[PDB]
Amino acid sequence: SAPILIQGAMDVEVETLVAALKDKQELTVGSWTYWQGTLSGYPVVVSRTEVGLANAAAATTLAMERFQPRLVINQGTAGGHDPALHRGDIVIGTKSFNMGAYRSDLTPAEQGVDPSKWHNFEVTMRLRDNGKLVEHSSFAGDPELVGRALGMADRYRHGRVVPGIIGTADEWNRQVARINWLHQTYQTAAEEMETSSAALVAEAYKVPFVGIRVLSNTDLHGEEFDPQTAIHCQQFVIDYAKALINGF
Amino acid sequence: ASAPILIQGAMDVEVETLVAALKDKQELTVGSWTYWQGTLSGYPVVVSRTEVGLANAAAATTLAMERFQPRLVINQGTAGGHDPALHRGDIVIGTKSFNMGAYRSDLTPAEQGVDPSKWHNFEVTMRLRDNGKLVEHSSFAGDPELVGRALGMADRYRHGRVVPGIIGTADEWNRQVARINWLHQTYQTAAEEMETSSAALVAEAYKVPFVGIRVLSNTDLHGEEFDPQTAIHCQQFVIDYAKALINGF
Ligand SMILES: Nc1ncnc2[nH]cnc12
Ligand SMILES: Nc1ncnc2[nH]cnc12
Repeated sequence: SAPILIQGAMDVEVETLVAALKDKQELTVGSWTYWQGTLSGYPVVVSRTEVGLANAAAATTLAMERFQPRLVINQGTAGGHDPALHRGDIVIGTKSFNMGAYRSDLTPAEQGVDPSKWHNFEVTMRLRDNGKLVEHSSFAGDPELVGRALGMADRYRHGRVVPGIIGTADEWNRQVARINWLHQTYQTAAEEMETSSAALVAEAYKVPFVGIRVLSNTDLHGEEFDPQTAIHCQQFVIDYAKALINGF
Repeated sequence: ASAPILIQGAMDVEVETLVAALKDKQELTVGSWTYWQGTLSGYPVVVSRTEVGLANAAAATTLAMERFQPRLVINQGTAGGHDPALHRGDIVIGTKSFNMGAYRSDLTPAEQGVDPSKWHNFEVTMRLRDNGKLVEHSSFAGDPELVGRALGMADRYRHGRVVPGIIGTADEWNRQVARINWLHQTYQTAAEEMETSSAALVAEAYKVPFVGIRVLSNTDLHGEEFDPQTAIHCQQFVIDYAKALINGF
């Protein structure tokens, strides 16, 4: 009877999920609200995480302690990094990673600032397991959960559903050259602000995880933020969760 | 039962001195996060090894809130200097901490390249809700009485100055001196590290008094490389500080 945990950061990313729940009970602890109910008769907890890595990790940890979920779906909006993708396309996270983690080598003031020399700082994703250090350069989406979403692609009617790499950072990048550099360096499909942080906590608790993100925008094609994409993503995720539940 | 003081450090070298000071210990690990529960001066204290970076700090802090319901949080450890006035061994008491790594930029076309001086602090990363209502934060103030106590104890620290300052938290280790200088000039940072504002965010959400206490382990402004002994010195000061709080309980 362990629930599916479904996450979104902002109100617009969870209200459709919350409306789908039957026999809802609301719980707020600290800054974080949860709605506990059922989908297709099976326990589901919807979590509004608030925004960014710290909020995502807090909200995920709190859900682990309170609800002991059997799997986590983290979803919401993202900005395009891959020029092949457009607003409305959905990325299923084959992996996510902390794209905002940076270490740089020593340079004197005279040499100025060059972000192209910065390195991904992997210690930010390092964990312990039974007390022993375990390195991580990314967090893989549970590959069966990833495959299921890809297999359901034709059920989403507002864009393509594709596998891709989710770059998580406390960032909203609109310098197109920076987006291009991040894509060329890390092969990112899209950027957002929670996935790898929630994924880190799910790895620590050994709970299967998948990130599902709709492109709400992409500056690679002059496509500005469309809030309706967040609703469409939740509709797909409800369908996805119901399919999982049909198999439980 | 008395609510414990929670004391945090990210790495082994930042907690082993704290752990050795506790009496009647037990050690609890959940997920990736270890806690040592014991007493200092007969009062309950929990020492937390948070692991490194903002996500880990927030998870470790949240888990401690749920398991232990602490009465206050001291987040401590090492940091890299941003203020040229400061040297390795100096301790910064966090008048405020903030998410220095949070970046938002206005639209620029590819031909204009990349310009980090145009990346502005992205405050939504510190926004919270209080009883369901959105509350903006551009930083988290250290509890001002906790901050004041640490400053009042400055001359009990045997290995450097104790100064108030702004702690810049990011998933970063900056060694481009021009970048350090820019961050200092833009945000008035004393030092940079990787946990404080994230732990502070969680403490604010739970309305638990918080203070960040950081020793400079290094600063590229003075060619001072990392010295692990600073972490031990910081823990010694924090033990003295915690015992003073306990004397008042
Ligand atoms: N471009 C973008 N960057 C970061 N977070 C986002 N959420 C939606 N679009 C985003
Ligand atoms: N310069 C530095 N930057 C980030 N974290 C640190 N921890 C110790 N020194 C540091």
